[PDB]
Amino acid sequence: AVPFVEDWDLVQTLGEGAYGEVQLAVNRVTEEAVAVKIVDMKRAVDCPENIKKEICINKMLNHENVVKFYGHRREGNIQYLFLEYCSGGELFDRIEPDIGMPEPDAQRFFHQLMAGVVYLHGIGITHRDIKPENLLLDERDNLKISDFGLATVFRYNNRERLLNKMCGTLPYVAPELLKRREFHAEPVDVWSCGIVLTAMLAGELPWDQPSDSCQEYSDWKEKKTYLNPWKKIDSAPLALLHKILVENPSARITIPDIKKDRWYNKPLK
Ligand SMILES: COc1cc(OC)c(NC(=O)Nc2cnc(C#N)cn2)cc1Cl
Repeated sequence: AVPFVEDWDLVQTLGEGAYGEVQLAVNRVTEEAVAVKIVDMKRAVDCPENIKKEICINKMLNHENVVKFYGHRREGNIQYLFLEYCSGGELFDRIEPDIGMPEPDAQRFFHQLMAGVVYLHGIGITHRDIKPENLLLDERDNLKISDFGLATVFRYNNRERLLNKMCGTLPYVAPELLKRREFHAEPVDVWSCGIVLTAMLAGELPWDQPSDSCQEYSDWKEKKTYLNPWKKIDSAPLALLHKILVENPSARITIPDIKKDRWYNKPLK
């Protein structure tokens, strides 16, 4: 057995939020870099469960558009997760405030986000918190869906399970999660992918939350795409946004038909 191979040094402190601390671990022998999430199962009614589900799902995921899972280590209260390293940073960190990015790049990113979500969904799992700070990028600039701390399975043994736990991020959360007691997991994830498309194409967020009480959300229902936040979006990708940001979750577009979308399949643009 090659000596010293199980010794990753925590070079940098990648993240530092509500979760715990994410360090950039580099192997002592190989130098393989990796991201290490240090989750803290404290007290007696918090992470002891918060992390088991995140770790249980990660042990299923296997798509090149999803952050690869290596392993984990339960040391007393400190739980270390071995996940993929994305030197690309956050997609979020590639959106020019109030501007966006070149329309071609959005399209690419949107394809890979669709890729992973199709995959995730395939294996009955919903992320529930799709947003630019969760869409990581690597060396070749490929999109990776990360952080499955709120992901849950919505299909098991071929039975869909409606949801009712309100979790995610206000601006990105779909409308039905704030107006309906129960809802289908998948359409909530497409809606968020849609909120990302607009962010990627306008460098700004449509509204604070998908509720009548919110100025812009209402004008979007008025179809006031004039000189308002969507005035920065081209009619092609705007036509698609009209289909995703549909309120009735049952009338929304579905990942399959998004692939059949014009802009989605228009070259370079
Ligand atoms: C400073 O830019 C960065 C910020 C990051 O977020 C913590 C990362 N993180 C990653 O490489 N990957 C990951 C993968 N999974 C999680 C979870 N849960 C967090 N970070 C990398 C860079 Cl390069």
